[PDB]
Amino acid sequence: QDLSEALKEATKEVHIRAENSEFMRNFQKGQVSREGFKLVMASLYHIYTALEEEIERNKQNPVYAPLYFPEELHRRAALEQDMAFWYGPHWQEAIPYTPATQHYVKRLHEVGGTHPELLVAHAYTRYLGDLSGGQVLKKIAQKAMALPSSGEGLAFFTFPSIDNPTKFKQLYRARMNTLEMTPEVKHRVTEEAKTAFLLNIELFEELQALLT
Ligand code: HEM
Repeated sequence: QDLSEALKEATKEVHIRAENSEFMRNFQKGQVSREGFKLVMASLYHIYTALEEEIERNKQNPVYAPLYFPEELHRRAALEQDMAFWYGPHWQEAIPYTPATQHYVKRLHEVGGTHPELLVAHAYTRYLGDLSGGQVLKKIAQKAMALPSSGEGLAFFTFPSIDNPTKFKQLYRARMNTLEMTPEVKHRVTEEAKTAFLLNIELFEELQALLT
């Protein structure tokens, strides 16, 4: 069984739970406000910063290298633009760093520094989602908060280097299938993907509570 199919199969159940989280459920209803949106994007800023730091650390490592797509996928730069938009010129010392966000970042550094063969699970979970449901969320956000079609405030959801998200995802899945695979690595990569999804769910549950 190809890794791409193993991952989709392994995370299909938890994905349902994730997309139905209270925060996401509200977001999908169009019920999303500046306060809540700023909290989640600031949290993603920290998460992608950690993820991409570990990707750079392991860019030449065979267990990840085939999936090294900084130009097409990396979100750090985009998130910095969004942080300046939502939090202003000095967003650096204004943005929050919640406990659940810190927990996610902690696991990312553990994986990147100690278990790099599992990094693919984290890139898969975040990037492929951004190119899927994230695109629907972008449209909901624009309508709900009156964000311009020009993109300001939603740079994170925009991929100027990817003409067709659907085609790119197919390319990415194919590339994941070229990674050196053994039963041990395949088993743990799918388990780590489940963990990645749980870290996201816990983040959303935390943000929803903070807003409430
Ligand atoms: C806001 C609720 C969400 C919606 C509407 C949604 C919807 C979708 C849709 C329609 C697909 C299928 C795309 C395809 O076949 O190419 C998809 C795939 C995916 N989503 Fe979500 N999603 C949501 C939340 C999430 C969350 C919270 C995560 C985890 C950070 C996530 C990660 C993924 C991943 C990793 C895939 C790719 C699965 C695969 O092809 O193997 N999604 N999502």
